[PDB]
Formats: sequence, structure tokens, C-alpha cells
Amino acid sequence: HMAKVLYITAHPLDETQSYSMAVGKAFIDTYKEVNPNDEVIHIDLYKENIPQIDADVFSGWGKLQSGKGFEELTAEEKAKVGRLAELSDQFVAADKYVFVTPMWNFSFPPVMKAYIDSVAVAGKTFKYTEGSVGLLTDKKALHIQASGGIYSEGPAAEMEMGHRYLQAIMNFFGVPSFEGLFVEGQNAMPDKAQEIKEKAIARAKDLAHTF
Amino acid sequence: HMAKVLYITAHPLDETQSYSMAVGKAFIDTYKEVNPNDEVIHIDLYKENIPQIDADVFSGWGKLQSGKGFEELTAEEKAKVGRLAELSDQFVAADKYVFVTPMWNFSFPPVMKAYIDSVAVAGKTFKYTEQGSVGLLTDKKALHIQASGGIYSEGPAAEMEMGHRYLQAIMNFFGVPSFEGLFVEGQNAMPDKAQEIKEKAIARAKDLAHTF
Ligand SMILES: Cc1cc2nc3c(=O)[nH]c(=O)nc-3n(C[C@H](O)[C@H](O)[C@H](O)COP(=O)(O)O)c2cc1C
Ligand SMILES: Cc1cc2nc3c(=O)[nH]c(=O)nc-3n(C[C@H](O)[C@H](O)[C@H](O)COP(=O)(O)O)c2cc1C
Repeated sequence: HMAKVLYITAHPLDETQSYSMAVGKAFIDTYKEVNPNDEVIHIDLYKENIPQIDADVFSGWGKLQSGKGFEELTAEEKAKVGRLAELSDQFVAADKYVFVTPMWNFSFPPVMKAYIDSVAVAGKTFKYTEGSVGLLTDKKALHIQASGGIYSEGPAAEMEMGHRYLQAIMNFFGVPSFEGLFVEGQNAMPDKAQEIKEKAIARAKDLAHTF
Repeated sequence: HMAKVLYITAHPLDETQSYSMAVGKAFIDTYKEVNPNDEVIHIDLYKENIPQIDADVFSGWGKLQSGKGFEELTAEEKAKVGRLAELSDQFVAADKYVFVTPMWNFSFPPVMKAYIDSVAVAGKTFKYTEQGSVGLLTDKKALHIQASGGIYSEGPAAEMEMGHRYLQAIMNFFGVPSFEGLFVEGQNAMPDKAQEIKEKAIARAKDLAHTF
């Protein structure tokens, strides 16, 4: 139906155990409520196959750029290169992206990087210039991130690396709108944890009405 | 014996196909020449199992926090939890870290994140304080050899650099008083200078190896 949305989560736990998954689920449920015709796909990076770039991938790709045909690749190469192609094609096919992550050591879980590596593809999300130009000029994106401490303000802002990275990628891809929604401070101020969660949930629902 | 050095690589390919790995090899070979008694340990992130923190890990951890013995965890939980514990212990036990990576999409391969995740442990590499945190690796030092197609050491692309930037944040977090970089950069942007770029970086690696 009218827009395709990728709800992309990088968390091993669910909405009952995670600040990020709780806020993301509030967002996405509300979104669907408001845009009942839209195709909303949950991409759970912990459950799906998300191949890291490895020796097989490089081999396979080498092959393909040497004119060979997908048929010439080894089994394992086909499995991996193939999946990478599905992932990539699914990404460009969608209209909106919603990234949901916990902050682990100032950034996101490793699989989020695997996911990015799988979708950053010449001719699909960007193309090179006589630097590069992003092809995703009419997409839209949102990052929901949970963190123990505050990283929106203060000295600690300089250490934020998750959102920062995603912002860089979005820029690279030419996506003009990248929003952030943070559930921050629950670990630094645990008496405030319920309040922090509730307000983020409320912001998330509100944001869903417009995204 | 002597000093314990972790030579940490995040690459599927080897010294013959990789700029980072070639430069890293020059570095660490020289290091061992200069410091023959030092314990140089290759941590090959594409050969070791570096468990991502997953459902099994949270479960296993929670169990241990709940008083269960390690042997009471599931087979899977035990494998992952034990593996992470080893990685963590190994990191703190070492005196020096050498990170070698390619730049993929402005940062490093996913497994490098896994590795960091495995070694970032409260009471080991840092401690929480009512004021934030404090680093515990006050006697360590680190170097990062990074390879990239284009140039990230100036100007506008420098704001896009995220690999070295990340490792710098982590090292600061850990309280590591010294973290250096060595870049092999520009080889794709200016392929008619790739050989020279490489040769120069290799020379730098050999030089730097005399002090690290
Ligand atoms: C492995 C790990 C690493 C973490 N690293 C950080 C960090 O660098 N900064 C921070 O403020 N909080 C950190 N935390 C705390 C979490 O960010 C916090 O619990 C947040 O709610 C995580 O999201 P979740 O609740 O969706 O899991 C970390 C937690 C874990 C388990
Ligand atoms: C998956 C992938 C992603 C890459 N991303 C970037 C990038 O963001 N910026 C860049 O300058 N070069 C990029 N490159 C090119 C490499 O950084 C360059 O080839 C470098 O020499 C890689 O190190 P290596 O020779 O040790 O493998 C990328 C290459 C690959 C395979």
C-alpha cells in the first residue's frame, strides 16, 4: 500500500525488557494506527540473517566484477552475496526507515553496522562523482535510541557515536530528513526512569502522527 | 613474558590483499625486532569467535547475577558467556593494544564493535561514579592502524571519519593515557599514488615501532 516503512531494530530483548524497544513499539504501533494502508516491515536484526562482510563476500564480489555470473560463485558465496543483495534491494525499495537501538559503549550493537554495510551499495544508495552523491533523495528516516546517561546536552554529547554515525550515513545516502528520538538518563537518574520512559513514549506517539 | 601486546586485526583478507594488514605487519614485525622479549599476541577477529551480545548472553548474565553457577547455564549461554569473559580478561591483562582495520562506510567492520563490546566491562576497564565514569586502564597505551580509500585527515571528509573517532572515544572512556593513529589513506582516490602511499605508511610504521 501507499508507503513502505522499514522498522529496523537492533536489540536481542523485546519491548517488555528494553527502553528502546518499548519506545519504538509505541512509535510504530501508533504509526500503523495513523497510516493503516502503509506496509510496515519489522526488520529484526537479531533474528534475521545479516551477513558480515567476509572472505566469501569479497570473493563473490570479485567474481561478479570480473564478468562472471552469479552461477559461477560457490555455494557459500551465493548464499552470502545473495542475501546482501536482498537486503540492499529491500532498503532502496522502502520509503521510510526507522532505526531502533540501545547505546552500547557510545554506539549501537555490531549487527547495526552489518546492516549498514549490507545496504550501502554503489548504484543503489549512492553513486561516485568526478566525491559521491546520495540517491535516496526522497526517503525519510528516524532513529530511536536509548541510553543510560544524557548525550543530547553537556560534555557527554561529544561522546555520542550511534546517532552520529547514522547521521553520517543518511547524509552519505542523500536522505534529507533524519530525525532522532532519545530515551536518555534512566541509568544516571534511576528515580526518574519511569518518568523519562513515559515522556519518550508520549513523544514517540506524537511523532508517529506526522512521520 | 615482558610486555604483553595485543595485535588486534579486523580483516577477512591478509597482508597481501590489504593496505591495513600490510602496514600493520610492518609495524608489528618491527616491534618484535625492537622488543624480542615482548609477548605479541595476534587477535584475529575473523578467526576467533567474538560473540555479539545477544538473547543468550543477557540470559546467561542474568542467571549469574541471580546466583546460578556457570555450570547451570545452558550450553549456548555458557559458550557465549565464557567466550566474552575470556576476551575481557585477556584485554585487561595486556599492556598495549594495536588495532588494525579497513574503513568500511566511514568506520570499521562489525566485528570490531563486537570486540569492543566484549572488553568494555565495569570493574575491569572502567568504573561507574556518581559523577559519570572513570577509566581503569591508566597504565595502558594503544595505536590504531587504519586504511581508507579516500583522505580523512583533512578537510571536509574529516567530519565523516568515524572509525578512529570511535576508538578514541573508547580509549578515553577506558582512561588509556595514550592512543595514536597511523593512516594509510588516499589509495583509491588517487590510484596513481597507491604504491607511494603504501610505502610511506610502511616507513612510518617501522619508525613508530621503535617507541610504542
Ligand atoms: C553492553 C552495554 C553497554 C552500554 N553502554 C552504555 C554507554 O556507553 N553509555 C550509556 O549511557 N549507557 C550504556 N549502557 C546502558 C544502556 O544504554 C541503557 O540501559 C539503555 O536503556 C539501553 O537500552 P535498552 O534499554 O533499550 O536496552 C550500556 C548497556 C549495556 C548492556
Ligand atoms: C565495504 C567497503 C566499504 C568501504 N567504505 C569506504 C568509505 O566509507 N570510505 C572510503 O574512503 N573508502 C571505503 N572503502 C575502500 C577502503 O577503505 C580501501 O579499499 C582501504 O584500502 C581498505 O583497507 P584494506 O586495504 O586494508 O582492505 C570501502 C571498501 C569496502 C569493501
